[PDB]
Amino acid sequence: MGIALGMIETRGLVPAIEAADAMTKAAEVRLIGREFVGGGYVTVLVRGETGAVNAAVRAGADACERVGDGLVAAHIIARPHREVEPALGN
Amino acid sequence: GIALGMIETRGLVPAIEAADAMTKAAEVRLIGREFVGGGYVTVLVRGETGAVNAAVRAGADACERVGDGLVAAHIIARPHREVEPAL
Amino acid sequence: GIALGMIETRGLVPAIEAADAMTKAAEVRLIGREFVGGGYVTVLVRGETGAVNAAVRAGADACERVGDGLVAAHIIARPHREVEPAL
Amino acid sequence: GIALGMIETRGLVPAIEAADAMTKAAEVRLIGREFVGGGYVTVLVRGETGAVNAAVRAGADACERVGDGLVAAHIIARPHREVEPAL
Amino acid sequence: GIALGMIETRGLVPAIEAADAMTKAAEVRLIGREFVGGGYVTVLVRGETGAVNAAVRAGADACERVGDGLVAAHIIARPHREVEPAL
Amino acid sequence: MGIALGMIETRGLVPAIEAADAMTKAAEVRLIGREFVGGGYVTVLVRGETGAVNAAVRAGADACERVGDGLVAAHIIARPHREVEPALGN
Amino acid sequence: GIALGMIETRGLVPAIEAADAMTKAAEVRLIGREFVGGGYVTVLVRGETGAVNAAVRAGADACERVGDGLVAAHIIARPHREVEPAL
Amino acid sequence: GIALGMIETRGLVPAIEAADAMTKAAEVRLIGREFVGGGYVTVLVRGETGAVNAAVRAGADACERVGDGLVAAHIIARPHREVEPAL
Amino acid sequence: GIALGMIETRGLVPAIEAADAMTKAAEVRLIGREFVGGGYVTVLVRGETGAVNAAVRAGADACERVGDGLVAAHIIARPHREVEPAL
Amino acid sequence: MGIALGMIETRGLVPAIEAADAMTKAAEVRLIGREFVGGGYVTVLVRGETGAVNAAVRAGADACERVGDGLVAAHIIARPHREVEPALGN
Amino acid sequence: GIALGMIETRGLVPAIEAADAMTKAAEVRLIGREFVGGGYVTVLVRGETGAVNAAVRAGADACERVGDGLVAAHIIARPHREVEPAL
Amino acid sequence: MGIALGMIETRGLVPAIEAADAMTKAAEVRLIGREFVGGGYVTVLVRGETGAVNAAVRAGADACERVGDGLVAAHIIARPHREVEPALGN
Amino acid sequence: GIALGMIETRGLVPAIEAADAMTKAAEVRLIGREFVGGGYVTVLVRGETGAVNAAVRAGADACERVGDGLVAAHIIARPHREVEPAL
Amino acid sequence: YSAKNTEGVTGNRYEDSSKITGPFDMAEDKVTGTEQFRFEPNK
Repeated sequence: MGIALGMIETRGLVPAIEAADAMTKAAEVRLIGREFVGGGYVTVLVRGETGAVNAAVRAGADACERVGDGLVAAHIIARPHREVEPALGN
Repeated sequence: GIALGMIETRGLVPAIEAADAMTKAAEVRLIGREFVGGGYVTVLVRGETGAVNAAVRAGADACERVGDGLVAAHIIARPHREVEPAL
Repeated sequence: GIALGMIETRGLVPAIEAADAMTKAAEVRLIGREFVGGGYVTVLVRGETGAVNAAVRAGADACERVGDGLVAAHIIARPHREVEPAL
Repeated sequence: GIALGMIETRGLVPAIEAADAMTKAAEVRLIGREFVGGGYVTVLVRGETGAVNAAVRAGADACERVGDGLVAAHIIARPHREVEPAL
Repeated sequence: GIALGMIETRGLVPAIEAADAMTKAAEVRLIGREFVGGGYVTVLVRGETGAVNAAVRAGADACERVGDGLVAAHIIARPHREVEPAL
Repeated sequence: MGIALGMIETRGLVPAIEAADAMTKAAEVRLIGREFVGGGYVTVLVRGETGAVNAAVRAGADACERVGDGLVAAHIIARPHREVEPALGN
Repeated sequence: GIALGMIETRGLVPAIEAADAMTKAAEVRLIGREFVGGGYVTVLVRGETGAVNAAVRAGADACERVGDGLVAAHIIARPHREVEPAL
Repeated sequence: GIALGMIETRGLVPAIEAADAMTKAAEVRLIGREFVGGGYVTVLVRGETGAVNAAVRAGADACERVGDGLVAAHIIARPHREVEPAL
Repeated sequence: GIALGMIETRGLVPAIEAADAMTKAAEVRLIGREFVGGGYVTVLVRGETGAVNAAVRAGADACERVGDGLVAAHIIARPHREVEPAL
Repeated sequence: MGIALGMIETRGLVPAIEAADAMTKAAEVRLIGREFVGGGYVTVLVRGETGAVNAAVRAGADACERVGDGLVAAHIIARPHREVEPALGN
Repeated sequence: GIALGMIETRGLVPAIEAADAMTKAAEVRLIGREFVGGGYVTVLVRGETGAVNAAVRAGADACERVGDGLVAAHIIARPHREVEPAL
Repeated sequence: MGIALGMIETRGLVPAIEAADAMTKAAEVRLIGREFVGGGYVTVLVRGETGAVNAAVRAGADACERVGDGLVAAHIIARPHREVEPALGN
Repeated sequence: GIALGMIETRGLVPAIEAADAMTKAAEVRLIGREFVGGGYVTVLVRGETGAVNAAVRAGADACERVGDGLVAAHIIARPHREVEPAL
Repeated sequence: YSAKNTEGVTGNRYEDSSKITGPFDMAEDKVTGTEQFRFEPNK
């Protein structure tokens, strides 16, 4: 039911899955996607309520700073436009 | 409108937050979400020329601080009728 | 156009003259006059984002001296669909 | 004519005496009296441009010391066709 | 009884003090009570110019020291027709 | 009905309703109006017998001034004119 | 128990805060709210005398500096029948 | 869900700013749009607690540099059912 | 008219001098020539407010030195009908 | 038919003319006659009730000082005598 | 046109030349050629407010140097109807 | 039918359009002519009341002094002769 | 879109290339290719205000310094209905 | 040729000269409407 996006950029899939597992061990969110951007760039996209998303991304950032090539970015869009849902794949 | 705004960056975290900036900036119709390869990700949005201008301004002004940030925030007002079939 | 422009001033003299500046300055329709209270009067116009932006600029520099001055001015391109009851 | 003049003041006595000046100094039709709120009262006159500023003549130097005094006396050379609903 | 006698003050206390001073000191007609907004209160009487003058003197000397006091006491010698429909 | 008029004006209606309580607690006075002047001024009209209204206004002026910002304007009217009645709700 | 508590404050922010404090710290009934004018907002609650006392204590407590602060808190223990039209 | 956020500001322009920030920040429906009087204007939104907090942050820093800015900013955690008539 | 002007003086000579100034100072009809007793003589004139005011002022300040002198000089403008027994 | 007579002296026709205009505008009083005295002296003569005449004369005196040569005399007659009436078109 | 322009001068020659200035500068009709006495001559013209204003300003600027120059030059926007027998 | 003629010449058609736009946004003036003298001189011809024509022409001069090469003169006639009218094309 | 984007230059080479800039920049429709005289040429197109702004931009970049040079670049936002017969 | 002689604005027969006028003599630091004062026409 959550609409807020919590999502992580990582160079390397190791910090990507570590971030995703931090997402699911931090707060009640479901990952809507795992995307291979290219050149080691990988994102994890999770949906949920604003507080749960914020806590999850907090844990993911605190976990992925040093793993592999390292964390690239964390961002917490909380209310995407109705047209942005197709951009995340639905 | 017929104008095309479109913005590219390393990864899509900046690209998706820039798309949110697109939508919060002006009446624009997002039409393209393209992974160029190796990290380049581009957003293609359609709208009015001034709407496109405000949109791209907001997206660029919100993109520098995330990830690797903006690489190319271009603005175009009328592509020829043979360009959008490739889009 | 769904783009929004709206400005606030003390006294209706600057309000009406700035609305006049807007309606000579760009394709904007005055959709609202609001006696906010305590001398505050606000004008609301629909229009295209470039048009309403030029119009809000015209209203802004219209009453630097008219009445007792401005209060505020800005632009909204996309208000939320549910803000219509606030409009 | 359809030239629009109008005057504000902080109070209703200066406003109504200014309207008296409007209709006495020049033959301009009186079209409205509005309470902005919190003491700001405005009055609206229409007529010939020379007749419009001719009305404003007496009002400007009649309401300066009446009550709280004159607030604004700016006038419009011509309002737009869609300003009337806001009038 | 075309002469238009007129009082403003802050609040109904001096306002109705002025009003019953009007109608009890002189044999003139009270036509209106209005609330300007922001505390300014409006009372409008009509009558003969001398009678109006005496009444307004009575009220202005009777109501100034009660409540926040008088603000705008002023009368019209030869009121115009045009303002009456706006009253 | 007793035409004797008591009216009390205050800043804010807390002292106005304190005055009204003094009214309805002191004497045979009926509050005929509770009106908001504008910009915060609140005033109350009661009507009744001359002595009753006088005692009520006395009680209000005894118990109103020290309540919040307090009393701003009170008085009594003894024998109000007929033409004032339209201004009193007609 | 019909003991009437009531508070007045500038702006309805602390007003609704302390109204939530009313219904959140004592078993009182909210008979209503009122917008005085010029930023003055009051709230009217009813309940048991000691309960209403504790309620208004808490409300004034939570209202004290937030926003523009409280103006006047008050408790009346036995309101009269004549007050009902005024509430 | 029922968690109430709400922002007070001076005039309507920052009020519209705050509402726009409400709608672009998080999942909140604006339920109240009040012209308090004397310049105070309040916006009332409902939603989830964290969403309410994010919206309130966006509104607070979205309506202070515009015009004369806000004066109050509050977050109800849960409005008691007795507050429903106030909404 | 309904306006009553009226004066006492000590001695009949100043009284008739004052009434003489009444009847030429302004258009007025005199209705009363009353011997109070002990030397007070009262003159009662009837007319409109301006005429009676001017006439009484003229007669009073002309009769101040005449004979023994005046007594009182204040005039009522709109007498109540209940003063009919004074006729 | 107010018998009160106001009459204003002006040096030049201009101040007399706007004096008459001010007479009429200030109060609904009637003008009985304008006269060319001679030597540039122009005089306006209006009739009405005493208070209205006073207000009108005051307004005209206010409005004529600046325009043209200005006032020469200005005063109010409350009760013109019957013996003066033949000077007013017997 | 009821707007009344009128010019005083010291000499018939400046009077009539100023009348010609009135007529050629603006398309208005004159109604009065009066000999005040002592060399003072007045000219009375009728027309709309702007036309008479422009004409009188032109005549005042083109008449001061001929003969004895101007004595006065004033206009009335909406002259009273009862003034008509005076001219 | 406005008899007062406002009429302005400028160097270039862009300042002429500036002047015409100011005309039509200023007062009750009806543009009656837009002609090209030759060599870059363009003149705009509007009709209306004296005050309206004055205000409109001054607004046009204000809006036109800076645009492009700019105007060279602003002119208003108040009571034009009927003989001049055919020279304007009636 | 009805706003006018219109440009003046010396010689027809800059005018034609500026028209090409018009037609490749944004959505426009030319309605005037005017020979002013003395080498002065005007190109004028219709569109919405944002489109005409962006078009006039492009016209200006490649005109001030091509050929014989540019004279003036201009934007019209509200073509008055009275201006239409002139176009 | 012949001395283009740059020269700007005349406002000829302006009808704003303050004199006997009467209804005029108002703009004097007052009114503040439209352009009767703005950018004085520097005849």
